[PDB]
Amino acid sequence: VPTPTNVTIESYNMNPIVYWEYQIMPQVPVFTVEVKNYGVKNSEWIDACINISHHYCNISDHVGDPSNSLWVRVKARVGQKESAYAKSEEFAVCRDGKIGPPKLDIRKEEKQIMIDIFHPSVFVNGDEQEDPETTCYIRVYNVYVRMNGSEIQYKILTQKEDDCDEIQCQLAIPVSSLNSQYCVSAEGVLHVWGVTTEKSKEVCITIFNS
Amino acid sequence: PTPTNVTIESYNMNPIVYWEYQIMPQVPVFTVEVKNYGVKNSEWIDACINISHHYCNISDHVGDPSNSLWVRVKARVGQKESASEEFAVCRDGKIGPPKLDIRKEEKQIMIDIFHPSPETTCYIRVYNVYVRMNGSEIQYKILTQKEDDCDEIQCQLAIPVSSLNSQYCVSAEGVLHVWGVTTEKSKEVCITI
Amino acid sequence: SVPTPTNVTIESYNMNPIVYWEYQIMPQVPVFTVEVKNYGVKNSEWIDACINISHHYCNISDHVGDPSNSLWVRVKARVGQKESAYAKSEEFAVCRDGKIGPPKLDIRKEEKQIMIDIFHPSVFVNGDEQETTCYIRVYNVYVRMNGSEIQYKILTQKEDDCDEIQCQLAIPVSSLNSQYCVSAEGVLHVWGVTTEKSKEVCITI
Amino acid sequence: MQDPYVKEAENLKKYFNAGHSDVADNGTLFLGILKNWKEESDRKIMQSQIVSFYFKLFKNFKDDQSIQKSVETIKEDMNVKFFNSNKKKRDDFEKLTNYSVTDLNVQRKAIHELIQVMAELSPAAKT
Amino acid sequence: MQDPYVKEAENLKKYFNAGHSDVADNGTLFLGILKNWKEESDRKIMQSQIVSFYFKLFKNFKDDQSIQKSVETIKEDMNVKFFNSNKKKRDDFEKLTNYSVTDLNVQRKAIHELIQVMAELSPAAKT
Repeated sequence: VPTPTNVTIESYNMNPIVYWEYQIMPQVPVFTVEVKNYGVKNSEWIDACINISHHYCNISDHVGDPSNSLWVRVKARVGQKESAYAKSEEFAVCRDGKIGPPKLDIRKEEKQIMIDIFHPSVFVNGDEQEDPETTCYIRVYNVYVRMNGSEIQYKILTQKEDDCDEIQCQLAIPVSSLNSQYCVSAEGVLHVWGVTTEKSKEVCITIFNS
Repeated sequence: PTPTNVTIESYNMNPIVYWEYQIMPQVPVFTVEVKNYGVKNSEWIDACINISHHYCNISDHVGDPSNSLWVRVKARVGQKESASEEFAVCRDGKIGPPKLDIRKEEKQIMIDIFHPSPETTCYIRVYNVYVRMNGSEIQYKILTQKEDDCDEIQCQLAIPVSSLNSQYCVSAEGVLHVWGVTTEKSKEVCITI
Repeated sequence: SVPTPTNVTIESYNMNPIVYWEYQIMPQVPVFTVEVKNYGVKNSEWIDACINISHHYCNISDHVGDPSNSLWVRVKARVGQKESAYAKSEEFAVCRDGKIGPPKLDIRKEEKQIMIDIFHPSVFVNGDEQETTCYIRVYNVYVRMNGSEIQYKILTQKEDDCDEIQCQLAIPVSSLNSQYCVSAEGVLHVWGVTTEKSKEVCITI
Repeated sequence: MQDPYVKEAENLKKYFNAGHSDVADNGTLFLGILKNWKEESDRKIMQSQIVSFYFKLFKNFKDDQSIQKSVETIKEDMNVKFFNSNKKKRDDFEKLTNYSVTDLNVQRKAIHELIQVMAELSPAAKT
Repeated sequence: MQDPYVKEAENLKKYFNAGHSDVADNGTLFLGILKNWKEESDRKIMQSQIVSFYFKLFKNFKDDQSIQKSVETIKEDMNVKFFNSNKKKRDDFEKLTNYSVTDLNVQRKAIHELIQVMAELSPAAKT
């Protein structure tokens, strides 16, 4: 029978879904998507979704180390006749996906505003997997702070630095340039490819002192 | 009638022609033509022809970013068309700031200054790295040329972990050759030691 | 036998080897020249240790680099103006092939324990300012008391009793008997050559 | 911040068409083995063979002008990361990697320095 | 008494005729280089290439019977000293040393695992 078209993997918060088109056939066809991920013992592919009727497939249980490229292929069957496979390009979760923003918290302590950057949902978990032994973690957080009418970034090493921990990150700031409405937003940057997480929505605060 | 208040504008080396025009029941089109000094003969060049909007990205008419150009524009209503501060793209105005990065290696903060994104004089000669902390802005000169910290991509500048401070803040501007035009000063990028 | 030196032989003690060679007697007094070449030569040239000498020995101490790096020395003669072919020593390796002086022992007392100080042999104990895998690995401390001997190994490396200068080895005041007698030999890294066993520095009765 | 070399690594990756299904077949050369070792010394007794390998590879490709800029770029970064920017280290390493194991004199010279060599490749630690 | 291997090392030494004046000519292959590095990690980034070399050498000499007992004997001791009697280590090492840098598929597979290989080259703090 005909061949699937425009195969595409996509990921968010680490769980990719294979997508593919198909022309409308007389009888409703089924599909089978198979995943093969680099570092295969031999050369066998894996059936992710066997003879499915839809046009998508959540391959979460084929995403090993989120840095190890995988290729998925799909086919159809109808009449009883199957077709040739459709090949996705090499996908790499960590290089090719996107991760939700971190969760920011601003507040106050005498002469300093405190900022809490809770690591994106995915990472904070107490691993079961569904971040030991994977270079796919956040290395630097970019805390931006907008005040009066000026802006300053703030690197933060989640590793070589003891502000962060398995849960959050800290960043104190001096009550600067007299007047307030400090506005905080932050993005995460990943190891190896250096892909940014989503930049959180601005969570401001206002100060009045003398 | 005729287009009004024509204006070219450029940022990070790519100018767009802008012009007004009176409203009327009819939608007219426009044609912007660029002529840049050092023309073989004397022909103009069509940048955007029969366009409906009021702007024009002439990027492919910007030869040497120092060689003056003049652009002209007109309209067409149905079938009724209508009848030196040198300022170099590279020489004048402002090209954005470089790209700063800060980190750490025992006892020394490292600063990378990626140059703003052959054989011309229009390059960065000295990068002005400013470093702020507790109570002291403190500059640094970097000579992209007579110095082997810089290379075709970046520049370096280590710093000793100074005066028991906490937050250090780096910012930097590029200084152009010949004319000495500064690039845009980057937004600060602090750290926390 | 004719005009070439015979039975060449290097020999060393406390790290300073001397080349020795025979030669037939004859009405004329000949001179000799001993040349040393030691492994890890920049190019291929030999070195003159003693030139036009009349005797039958040569202290090559200033050709002994790292005491573990094999060297070969050759010697010849000159009779008036008639030199001869060279005589070749076999590959010599100071550390493998030499012999060394004993360590320096010190016994004493502390409450229920005799303390023993084994100062590494003179050669090693220097500081490297004046004239290598070649070091002491295990010191064999023998301790004699009443009529019974007992030895003790001791690893100068994997052990923090030794240091660039000495070594330590406490002992419990054993079998009702005093008059302990200590002696000690060193053993070397790679060839396992013992140093000279020091003379006894007994203690008490 | 993207590391300069990934760009060039991926670039090369296209050139060799390593980004394609099949490549996934038959275990992994480095990646996994390098994963069984976390003690730095060991990581180094393996990374060494891995760098000498990429070193042969890029060598047998210096004729290929099309990927040169990529291959030099990767190389400097490997120097900066593995040889810790230590010019000697690189140079010593290099020397060792180029020794005709068949040059009849090179095998004598080496058979000579064996004992001395083997008297020191046993992890040592005292200072 | 001398470590079991020195005997066999000197034995080999005769076979190759490495104890003759000439061998002393032209610097030293290993010995000196290995002397410029005392930090164990580095000592290992070099000793690795030195063991792989003796490894090729003894390989191109297994076809010979006269020195076999010596060559196996030296080898075990090298295993016990360098690979710290760790059967895996040896086996991983071995694998890495035998990869056809020309097997057209081996070079793709490796160009694939490059970026990943480079992202663990440097030493870590949290492993």
